[PDB]
Amino acid sequence: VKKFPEGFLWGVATASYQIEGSPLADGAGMSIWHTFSHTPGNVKNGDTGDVACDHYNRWKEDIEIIEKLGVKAYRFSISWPRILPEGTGRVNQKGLDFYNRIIDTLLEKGITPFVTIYHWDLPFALQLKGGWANREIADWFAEYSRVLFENFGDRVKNWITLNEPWVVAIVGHLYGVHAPGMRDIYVAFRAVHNLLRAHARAVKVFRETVKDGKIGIVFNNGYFEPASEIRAVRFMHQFNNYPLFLNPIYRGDYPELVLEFAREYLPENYKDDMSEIQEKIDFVGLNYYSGHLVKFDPDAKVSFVERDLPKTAMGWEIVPEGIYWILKKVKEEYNPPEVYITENGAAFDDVVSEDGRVHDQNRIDYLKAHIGQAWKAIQEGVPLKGYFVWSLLDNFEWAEGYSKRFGIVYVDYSTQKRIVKDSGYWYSNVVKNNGLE
Ligand SMILES: OC[C@@H]1[C@@H](O)[C@H](O)[C@@H](O)c2nc(CNc3ccccc3)cn21
Repeated sequence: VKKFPEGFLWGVATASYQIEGSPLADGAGMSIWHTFSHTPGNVKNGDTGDVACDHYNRWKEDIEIIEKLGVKAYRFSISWPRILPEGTGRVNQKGLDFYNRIIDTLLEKGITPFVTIYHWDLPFALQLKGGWANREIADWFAEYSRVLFENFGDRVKNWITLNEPWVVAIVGHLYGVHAPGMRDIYVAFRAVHNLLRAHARAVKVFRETVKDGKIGIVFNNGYFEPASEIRAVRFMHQFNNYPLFLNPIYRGDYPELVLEFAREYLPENYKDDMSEIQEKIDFVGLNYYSGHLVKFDPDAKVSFVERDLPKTAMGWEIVPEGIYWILKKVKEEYNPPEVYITENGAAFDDVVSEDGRVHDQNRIDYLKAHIGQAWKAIQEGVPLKGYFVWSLLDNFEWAEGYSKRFGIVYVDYSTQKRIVKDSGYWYSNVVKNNGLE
Protein backbone atom coordinates (compact mmCIF):
# COMPACT_ATOMS: atom_id res chain seq x y z
CA VAL A 1 0.00 0.00 0.00
CA LYS A 2 0.95 3.69 -0.45
CA LYS A 3 -0.51 5.50 2.57
CA PHE A 4 -0.08 9.28 2.91
CA PRO A 5 0.83 11.30 6.08
CA GLU A 6 -1.73 11.79 8.86
CA GLY A 7 -3.86 14.87 8.09
CA PHE A 8 -2.98 14.96 4.34
CA LEU A 9 -5.50 17.16 2.51
CA TRP A 10 -7.33 15.42 -0.33
CA GLY A 11 -9.15 18.01 -2.40
CA VAL A 12 -10.98 18.89 -5.55
CA ALA A 13 -10.58 22.22 -7.38
CA THR A 14 -12.77 24.63 -9.41
CA ALA A 15 -12.75 28.28 -10.64
CA SER A 16 -15.59 30.86 -10.52
CA TYR A 17 -15.98 31.66 -14.26
CA GLN A 18 -15.66 27.99 -15.26
CA ILE A 19 -18.55 26.71 -13.10
CA GLU A 20 -20.79 29.50 -11.79
CA GLY A 21 -22.74 30.96 -14.73
CA SER A 22 -24.95 33.98 -13.95
CA PRO A 23 -21.95 36.35 -14.55
CA LEU A 24 -24.12 39.47 -14.18
CA ALA A 25 -26.50 38.33 -11.41
CA ASP A 26 -26.96 40.30 -8.17
CA GLY A 27 -25.07 43.44 -9.21
CA ALA A 28 -21.85 41.69 -10.42
CA GLY A 29 -19.67 43.71 -12.85
CA MET A 30 -18.49 42.33 -16.20
CA SER A 31 -15.19 40.43 -16.15
CA ILE A 32 -12.70 40.21 -19.02
CA TRP A 33 -13.82 36.56 -19.61
CA HIS A 34 -17.39 37.77 -20.08
CA THR A 35 -16.34 40.32 -22.74
CA PHE A 36 -13.69 37.97 -24.31
CA SER A 37 -16.06 35.01 -24.65
CA HIS A 38 -18.84 37.24 -26.04
CA THR A 39 -16.40 38.34 -28.73
CA PRO A 40 -16.99 36.10 -31.82
CA GLY A 41 -13.99 33.91 -32.70
CA ASN A 42 -12.30 33.78 -29.28
CA VAL A 43 -13.79 30.59 -27.80
CA LYS A 44 -14.64 27.26 -29.44
CA ASN A 45 -18.28 27.01 -30.68
CA GLY A 46 -19.05 30.50 -29.40
CA ASP A 47 -19.22 28.99 -25.89
CA THR A 48 -19.39 31.40 -22.92
CA GLY A 49 -19.61 31.29 -19.14
CA ASP A 50 -23.21 32.60 -19.15
CA VAL A 51 -24.61 29.34 -17.72
CA ALA A 52 -21.67 26.96 -17.33
CA CYS A 53 -22.49 24.43 -14.53
CA ASP A 54 -25.07 26.86 -13.02
CA HIS A 55 -23.11 26.47 -9.74
CA TYR A 56 -24.33 29.95 -8.89
CA ASN A 57 -27.70 28.29 -8.15
CA ARG A 58 -26.62 24.65 -7.57
CA TRP A 59 -23.73 25.32 -5.17
CA LYS A 60 -25.38 23.44 -2.20
CA GLU A 61 -25.94 20.28 -4.32
CA ASP A 62 -22.29 20.45 -5.52
CA ILE A 63 -20.93 20.78 -2.00
CA GLU A 64 -23.20 17.89 -0.87
CA ILE A 65 -21.41 15.89 -3.64
CA ILE A 66 -18.02 16.86 -2.13
CA GLU A 67 -19.22 15.83 1.37
CA LYS A 68 -20.71 12.54 0.13
CA LEU A 69 -17.43 11.69 -1.67
CA GLY A 70 -15.70 12.36 1.68
CA VAL A 71 -13.26 14.82 0.05
CA LYS A 72 -11.54 16.88 2.77
CA ALA A 73 -10.68 20.15 0.95
CA TYR A 74 -12.30 22.34 -1.72
CA ARG A 75 -10.28 24.75 -3.79
CA PHE A 76 -12.52 27.37 -5.34
CA SER A 77 -12.02 30.92 -6.59
CA ILE A 78 -13.76 34.19 -5.97
CA SER A 79 -15.03 36.33 -8.84
CA TRP A 80 -13.41 39.74 -8.27
CA PRO A 81 -16.23 41.60 -10.15
CA ARG A 82 -18.96 40.01 -7.92
CA ILE A 83 -17.20 41.54 -4.90
CA LEU A 84 -16.12 44.88 -6.39
CA PRO A 85 -18.18 45.48 -9.60
CA GLU A 86 -15.88 48.32 -10.78
CA GLY A 87 -12.79 46.54 -9.45
CA THR A 88 -12.11 49.06 -6.68
CA GLY A 89 -14.35 51.23 -4.47
CA ARG A 90 -17.85 49.88 -4.09
CA VAL A 91 -18.34 46.48 -2.35
CA ASN A 92 -21.30 44.32 -3.40
CA GLN A 93 -22.85 42.62 -0.31
CA LYS A 94 -24.68 40.11 -2.54
CA GLY A 95 -21.39 38.88 -3.99
CA LEU A 96 -20.02 38.49 -0.48
CA ASP A 97 -23.21 36.67 0.61
CA PHE A 98 -22.76 34.10 -2.23
CA TYR A 99 -19.27 33.06 -1.06
CA ASN A 100 -20.23 33.37 2.67
CA ARG A 101 -22.90 30.63 2.20
CA ILE A 102 -20.37 28.40 0.39
CA ILE A 103 -17.77 28.99 3.13
CA ASP A 104 -20.22 28.37 6.02
CA THR A 105 -21.59 25.22 4.36
CA LEU A 106 -18.12 23.71 3.80
CA LEU A 107 -17.16 24.41 7.42
CA GLU A 108 -20.40 22.84 8.75
CA LYS A 109 -19.64 19.74 6.68
CA GLY A 110 -16.01 19.59 7.81
CA ILE A 111 -14.50 20.52 4.42
CA THR A 112 -11.45 22.83 4.33
CA PRO A 113 -11.79 25.94 2.10
CA PHE A 114 -8.81 26.85 -0.07
CA VAL A 115 -9.60 30.20 -1.70
CA THR A 116 -7.95 31.37 -4.95
CA ILE A 117 -8.30 35.15 -4.93
CA TYR A 118 -7.64 35.46 -8.68
CA HIS A 119 -8.34 32.76 -11.19
CA TRP A 120 -8.44 34.98 -14.30
CA ASP A 121 -11.75 36.86 -14.18
CA LEU A 122 -10.46 40.44 -13.81
CA PRO A 123 -13.14 43.13 -13.63
CA PHE A 124 -13.67 44.60 -17.10
CA ALA A 125 -13.61 48.06 -15.48
CA LEU A 126 -9.96 47.54 -14.52
CA GLN A 127 -9.04 46.15 -17.96
CA LEU A 128 -10.15 49.50 -19.41
CA LYS A 129 -7.45 51.06 -17.19
CA GLY A 130 -4.87 48.63 -18.60
CA GLY A 131 -5.44 45.66 -16.20
CA TRP A 132 -2.22 43.69 -15.47
CA ALA A 133 -0.24 46.13 -17.69
CA ASN A 134 -0.87 48.96 -15.20
CA ARG A 135 1.43 49.23 -12.14
CA GLU A 136 -1.58 50.54 -10.24
CA ILE A 137 -3.00 46.98 -10.28
CA ALA A 138 -0.69 46.28 -7.23
CA ASP A 139 -2.94 48.78 -5.33
CA TRP A 140 -6.23 47.51 -6.86
CA PHE A 141 -5.37 43.87 -6.07
CA ALA A 142 -4.33 44.76 -2.49
CA GLU A 143 -7.64 46.58 -1.89
CA TYR A 144 -9.62 43.59 -3.31
CA SER A 145 -7.61 41.09 -1.25
CA ARG A 146 -8.06 43.24 1.91
CA VAL A 147 -11.85 43.07 1.41
CA LEU A 148 -11.71 39.26 1.19
CA PHE A 149 -9.44 38.96 4.25
CA GLU A 150 -11.75 41.24 6.31
CA ASN A 151 -14.93 39.45 5.26
CA PHE A 152 -13.81 35.80 5.23
CA GLY A 153 -10.45 35.59 7.07
CA ASP A 154 -12.26 34.64 10.31
CA ARG A 155 -13.30 31.36 8.61
CA VAL A 156 -11.01 30.84 5.58
CA LYS A 157 -7.41 30.18 6.68
CA ASN A 158 -5.88 28.91 3.44
CA TRP A 159 -5.44 31.51 0.66
CA ILE A 160 -3.87 31.54 -2.81
CA THR A 161 -3.18 35.01 -4.34
CA LEU A 162 -2.86 34.09 -8.04
CA ASN A 163 -3.58 31.08 -10.21
CA GLU A 164 -0.90 30.57 -12.86
CA PRO A 165 0.45 34.12 -13.34
CA TRP A 166 2.50 32.77 -16.33
CA VAL A 167 -0.75 31.88 -18.12
CA VAL A 168 -2.36 35.23 -17.13
CA ALA A 169 0.56 37.24 -18.57
CA ILE A 170 1.74 35.19 -21.55
CA VAL A 171 -1.38 33.32 -22.73
CA GLY A 172 -3.53 36.43 -22.04
CA HIS A 173 -1.17 39.17 -23.26
CA LEU A 174 1.35 37.55 -25.74
CA TYR A 175 -0.51 34.60 -27.29
CA GLY A 176 -3.83 36.41 -27.17
CA VAL A 177 -5.58 33.07 -26.60
CA HIS A 178 -7.02 33.98 -23.21
CA ALA A 179 -8.60 37.21 -22.00
CA PRO A 180 -7.79 40.11 -22.43
CA GLY A 181 -6.66 38.72 -25.82
CA MET A 182 -3.54 40.80 -26.48
CA ARG A 183 -0.35 40.04 -28.47
CA ASP A 184 2.40 42.32 -27.23
CA ILE A 185 5.59 40.90 -25.60
CA TYR A 186 6.36 44.13 -23.70
CA VAL A 187 2.86 44.21 -22.25
CA ALA A 188 3.15 40.47 -21.40
CA PHE A 189 6.33 40.98 -19.34
CA ARG A 190 5.00 44.04 -17.61
CA ALA A 191 2.06 41.82 -16.62
CA VAL A 192 4.52 39.19 -15.26
CA HIS A 193 6.15 41.92 -13.15
CA ASN A 194 2.91 43.51 -11.97
CA LEU A 195 1.48 40.07 -11.05
CA LEU A 196 4.44 39.61 -8.62
CA ARG A 197 4.03 43.11 -7.17
CA ALA A 198 0.28 42.55 -6.74
CA HIS A 199 0.90 39.09 -5.21
CA ALA A 200 3.42 40.59 -2.77
CA ARG A 201 1.17 43.56 -1.77
CA ALA A 202 -1.65 41.12 -1.06
CA VAL A 203 0.58 38.90 1.15
CA LYS A 204 1.65 42.08 3.02
CA VAL A 205 -1.99 43.03 3.66
CA PHE A 206 -2.77 39.39 4.72
CA ARG A 207 -0.18 39.65 7.57
CA GLU A 208 -1.83 42.89 8.73
CA THR A 209 -5.39 41.46 8.67
CA VAL A 210 -5.43 37.66 9.19
CA LYS A 211 -3.16 36.89 12.13
CA ASP A 212 -3.98 33.11 11.88
CA GLY A 213 -4.09 32.15 8.17
CA LYS A 214 -1.67 30.81 5.59
CA ILE A 215 -1.12 32.28 2.10
CA GLY A 216 0.61 31.11 -1.08
CA ILE A 217 0.54 31.19 -4.85
CA VAL A 218 -0.07 28.67 -7.65
CA PHE A 219 2.11 27.98 -10.70
CA ASN A 220 1.59 25.92 -13.83
CA ASN A 221 4.38 23.44 -14.63
CA GLY A 222 5.40 21.12 -17.45
CA TYR A 223 7.96 18.30 -17.29
CA PHE A 224 10.41 19.20 -19.97
CA GLU A 225 12.78 16.56 -21.45
CA PRO A 226 15.51 17.28 -24.07
CA ALA A 227 15.13 15.68 -27.51
CA SER A 228 18.79 14.51 -27.44
CA GLU A 229 21.99 15.02 -25.40
CA ILE A 230 19.14 20.56 -22.93
CA ARG A 231 19.72 24.28 -22.33
CA ALA A 232 16.38 24.56 -24.14
CA VAL A 233 14.99 22.47 -21.25
CA ARG A 234 16.71 24.80 -18.77
CA PHE A 235 15.02 27.79 -20.43
CA MET A 236 11.57 26.14 -20.54
CA HIS A 237 11.76 25.24 -16.85
CA GLN A 238 12.86 28.73 -15.82
CA PHE A 239 10.34 30.51 -18.07
CA ASN A 240 7.29 28.18 -18.07
CA ASN A 241 7.62 26.64 -14.59
CA TYR A 242 7.66 28.08 -11.02
CA PRO A 243 11.21 29.69 -11.23
CA LEU A 244 9.89 32.71 -13.18
CA PHE A 245 8.14 33.73 -9.99
CA LEU A 246 10.04 31.86 -7.23
CA ASN A 247 13.41 33.25 -8.16
CA PRO A 248 12.02 36.80 -7.59
CA ILE A 249 10.23 35.67 -4.40
CA TYR A 250 13.14 33.71 -2.87
CA ARG A 251 16.25 35.20 -4.52
CA GLY A 252 15.14 38.71 -5.58
CA ASP A 253 15.62 38.49 -9.37
CA TYR A 254 14.28 36.70 -12.44
CA PRO A 255 15.96 33.42 -13.50
CA GLU A 256 19.09 33.73 -15.67
CA LEU A 257 17.79 32.37 -18.98
CA VAL A 258 14.56 34.46 -18.58
CA LEU A 259 16.73 37.58 -18.40
CA GLU A 260 18.67 36.41 -21.49
CA PHE A 261 15.46 36.15 -23.50
CA ALA A 262 13.41 38.95 -21.89
CA ARG A 263 15.41 41.77 -20.24
CA GLU A 264 14.50 44.33 -22.93
CA TYR A 265 10.76 43.56 -22.26
CA LEU A 266 10.79 44.13 -18.49
CA PRO A 267 10.59 47.65 -17.10
CA GLU A 268 14.00 49.38 -17.00
CA ASN A 269 14.18 49.67 -13.20
CA TYR A 270 12.36 46.40 -12.42
CA LYS A 271 14.97 45.51 -9.69
CA ASP A 272 13.68 48.44 -7.59
CA ASP A 273 10.54 46.35 -6.93
CA MET A 274 12.35 43.14 -5.96
CA SER A 275 12.73 43.67 -2.20
CA GLU A 276 8.99 44.08 -1.88
CA ILE A 277 8.38 41.03 -4.07
CA GLN A 278 10.36 38.93 -1.55
CA GLU A 279 7.45 39.14 0.92
CA LYS A 280 7.42 35.79 2.77
CA ILE A 281 4.92 33.15 1.63
CA ASP A 282 3.62 30.11 3.57
CA PHE A 283 3.27 27.60 0.70
CA VAL A 284 3.79 26.91 -2.98
CA GLY A 285 0.99 25.42 -5.09
CA LEU A 286 2.04 23.44 -8.16
CA ASN A 287 -0.32 22.56 -10.95
CA TYR A 288 0.86 19.69 -13.15
CA TYR A 289 -0.73 17.94 -16.16
CA SER A 290 1.80 17.10 -18.83
CA GLY A 291 5.33 16.46 -20.16
CA HIS A 292 7.04 17.87 -23.26
CA LEU A 293 9.93 16.86 -25.46
CA VAL A 294 11.80 20.04 -26.28
CA LYS A 295 14.60 20.93 -28.68
CA PHE A 296 16.61 24.01 -29.56
CA ASP A 297 15.19 25.48 -32.75
CA PRO A 298 16.82 28.56 -34.44
CA ASP A 299 13.57 29.74 -36.01
CA ALA A 300 12.08 32.06 -28.28
CA LYS A 301 14.46 29.45 -29.86
CA VAL A 302 12.50 26.40 -28.66
CA SER A 303 10.05 23.96 -30.27
CA PHE A 304 8.12 20.96 -28.98
CA VAL A 305 8.63 17.50 -30.47
CA GLU A 306 5.67 15.12 -30.72
CA ARG A 307 6.10 11.73 -29.03
CA ASP A 308 4.15 8.50 -29.46
CA LEU A 309 2.91 8.58 -25.86
CA PRO A 310 -0.60 8.22 -24.53
CA LYS A 311 -2.28 11.67 -24.76
CA THR A 312 -5.49 13.09 -23.25
CA ALA A 313 -8.31 14.74 -25.23
CA MET A 314 -6.25 17.99 -24.95
CA GLY A 315 -3.50 16.17 -26.85
CA TRP A 316 -1.39 16.48 -23.70
CA GLU A 317 1.22 13.71 -23.21
CA ILE A 318 0.62 11.67 -20.04
CA VAL A 319 3.93 11.66 -18.12
CA PRO A 320 3.35 10.74 -14.47
CA GLU A 321 7.02 10.98 -13.39
CA GLY A 322 6.75 14.71 -14.11
CA ILE A 323 4.76 15.35 -10.95
CA TYR A 324 7.52 13.64 -8.88
CA TRP A 325 10.20 15.55 -10.79
CA ILE A 326 8.60 19.00 -10.22
CA LEU A 327 8.05 18.26 -6.53
CA LYS A 328 11.67 17.19 -6.11
CA LYS A 329 12.92 20.12 -8.15
CA VAL A 330 10.95 22.74 -6.17
CA LYS A 331 12.41 21.46 -2.86
CA GLU A 332 15.90 21.29 -4.37
CA GLU A 333 15.73 24.82 -5.79
CA TYR A 334 13.75 26.94 -3.32
CA ASN A 335 12.82 24.61 -0.43
CA PRO A 336 9.46 26.16 0.37
CA PRO A 337 8.17 25.14 3.79
CA GLU A 338 4.94 23.59 2.39
CA VAL A 339 3.93 22.40 -1.09
CA TYR A 340 0.46 21.46 -2.42
CA ILE A 341 -0.47 19.94 -5.75
CA THR A 342 -3.26 22.45 -6.35
CA GLU A 343 -4.36 20.86 -9.70
CA ASN A 344 -3.80 17.52 -11.44
CA GLY A 345 -6.27 15.89 -13.77
CA ALA A 346 -7.13 14.94 -17.32
CA ALA A 347 -9.59 15.60 -20.11
CA PHE A 348 -11.10 12.51 -21.74
CA ASP A 349 -13.98 12.05 -24.11
CA ASP A 350 -16.48 10.94 -21.48
CA VAL A 351 -19.70 9.19 -22.37
CA VAL A 352 -22.64 8.12 -20.20
CA SER A 353 -23.09 4.37 -20.81
CA GLU A 354 -26.44 2.61 -21.11
CA ASP A 355 -25.95 1.54 -17.46
CA GLY A 356 -26.17 5.25 -16.41
CA ARG A 357 -22.47 5.36 -15.49
CA VAL A 358 -19.33 7.05 -16.83
CA HIS A 359 -16.62 4.41 -17.08
CA ASP A 360 -13.59 6.70 -17.23
CA GLN A 361 -10.90 4.11 -16.63
CA ASN A 362 -8.48 6.32 -18.57
CA ARG A 363 -8.88 9.08 -15.93
CA ILE A 364 -8.62 6.59 -13.01
CA ASP A 365 -5.37 5.35 -14.56
CA TYR A 366 -4.08 8.90 -14.99
CA LEU A 367 -4.94 9.94 -11.41
CA LYS A 368 -3.58 6.73 -9.80
CA ALA A 369 -0.26 7.08 -11.62
CA HIS A 370 0.25 10.71 -10.52
CA ILE A 371 -0.94 10.12 -6.93
CA GLY A 372 1.67 7.29 -6.81
CA GLN A 373 4.45 9.65 -7.90
CA ALA A 374 3.46 12.34 -5.41
CA TRP A 375 3.59 9.59 -2.77
CA LYS A 376 7.19 8.91 -3.87
CA ALA A 377 8.14 12.58 -3.46
CA ILE A 378 6.76 12.50 0.09
CA GLN A 379 8.86 9.39 0.89
CA GLU A 380 11.98 11.31 -0.22
CA GLY A 381 11.25 14.39 1.92
CA VAL A 382 9.15 16.84 -0.13
CA PRO A 383 6.78 18.61 2.31
CA LEU A 384 3.61 18.00 0.22
CA LYS A 385 0.60 18.68 2.45
CA GLY A 386 -2.23 18.17 0.00
CA TYR A 387 -3.36 17.14 -3.47
CA PHE A 388 -6.26 18.66 -5.51
CA VAL A 389 -7.96 17.02 -8.47
CA TRP A 390 -8.86 19.32 -11.34
CA SER A 391 -11.84 19.24 -11.41
CA LEU A 392 -14.83 18.42 -9.27
CA LEU A 393 -17.09 19.13 -12.32
CA ASP A 394 -16.91 19.14 -16.12
CA ASN A 395 -16.91 22.91 -16.77
CA PHE A 396 -16.14 25.80 -19.20
CA GLU A 397 -12.62 25.02 -20.36
CA TRP A 398 -11.59 28.57 -21.33
CA ALA A 399 -10.96 28.88 -25.12
CA GLU A 400 -12.02 25.21 -25.62
CA GLY A 401 -15.46 25.99 -24.16
CA TYR A 402 -17.55 22.98 -23.02
CA SER A 403 -15.80 20.54 -25.39
CA LYS A 404 -13.24 19.40 -22.78
CA ARG A 405 -14.35 17.47 -19.73
CA PHE A 406 -11.99 17.41 -16.76
CA GLY A 407 -14.45 16.47 -14.01
CA ILE A 408 -14.69 13.45 -11.74
CA VAL A 409 -18.36 14.39 -11.87
CA TYR A 410 -20.02 14.48 -15.30
CA VAL A 411 -22.31 17.38 -16.03
CA ASP A 412 -25.13 17.01 -18.54
CA TYR A 413 -25.48 20.63 -19.69
CA SER A 414 -28.96 20.15 -21.23
CA THR A 415 -30.39 19.33 -17.78
CA GLN A 416 -27.54 20.29 -15.36
CA LYS A 417 -27.60 16.71 -14.02
CA ARG A 418 -24.45 15.60 -12.18
CA ILE A 419 -23.31 11.99 -12.65
CA VAL A 420 -20.37 10.85 -10.49
CA LYS A 421 -17.86 9.18 -12.78
CA ASP A 422 -16.05 5.97 -11.86
CA SER A 423 -12.96 8.19 -11.29
CA GLY A 424 -14.89 10.18 -8.64
CA TYR A 425 -15.92 6.97 -6.83
CA TRP A 426 -12.37 5.69 -7.15
CA TYR A 427 -10.93 8.95 -5.74
CA SER A 428 -13.34 8.86 -2.83
CA ASN A 429 -12.00 5.43 -1.93
CA VAL A 430 -8.48 6.84 -2.07
CA VAL A 431 -9.44 9.70 0.29
CA LYS A 432 -11.23 7.32 2.74
CA ASN A 433 -8.14 5.04 2.80
CA ASN A 434 -5.72 8.05 2.79
CA GLY A 435 -3.80 6.65 -0.20
CA LEU A 436 -3.50 3.90 -2.83
CA GLU A 437 -3.56 0.07 -2.53
O1 LIG B 1 -6.76 22.94 -18.61
C1 LIG B 1 -7.37 22.46 -17.40
C2 LIG B 1 -7.17 23.42 -16.25
C3 LIG B 1 -7.99 24.70 -16.33
O2 LIG B 1 -9.40 24.44 -16.50
C4 LIG B 1 -7.69 25.56 -15.07
O3 LIG B 1 -8.51 26.72 -14.99
C5 LIG B 1 -6.24 26.05 -15.03
O4 LIG B 1 -5.85 26.41 -13.68
C6 LIG B 1 -5.36 25.04 -15.69
N1 LIG B 1 -4.04 25.15 -15.88
C7 LIG B 1 -3.60 24.07 -16.57
C8 LIG B 1 -2.19 23.76 -16.99
N2 LIG B 1 -1.64 24.84 -17.81
C9 LIG B 1 -2.29 25.41 -18.89
C10 LIG B 1 -2.09 24.91 -20.18
C11 LIG B 1 -2.75 25.49 -21.28
C12 LIG B 1 -3.62 26.57 -21.10
C13 LIG B 1 -3.83 27.06 -19.81
C14 LIG B 1 -3.17 26.50 -18.71
C15 LIG B 1 -4.72 23.27 -16.81
N3 LIG B 1 -5.76 23.88 -16.24
